[PDB]
Amino acid sequence: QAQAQNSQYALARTFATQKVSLEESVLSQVTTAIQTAQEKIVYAGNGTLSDDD
Amino acid sequence: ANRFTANIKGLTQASRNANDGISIAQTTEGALNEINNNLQRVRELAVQS
Repeated sequence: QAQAQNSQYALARTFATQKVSLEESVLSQVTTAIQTAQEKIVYAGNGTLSDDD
Repeated sequence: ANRFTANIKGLTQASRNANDGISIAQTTEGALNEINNNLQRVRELAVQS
């Protein structure tokens, strides 16, 4: 009985890790994208830009 | 670490902004020098007149 409990939680941990890693990946890329959008915003602050640029 | 990265990138682009400013300012300075020279010659002529 005890062994059965342990095995079931092995499986649960397997699937939890699946989802966790899959999130982390796109989350890192989201950080990247936020940062690039930030940089191009800071360039919008450039006080020499013409309207077409 | 991610916060550090964010600040680094922002600061670099801000430095580029500062250079944009120096460029525009120097163009204005260049033009104003010629304005000044012309005004000096005009004062010279007014003196002659």
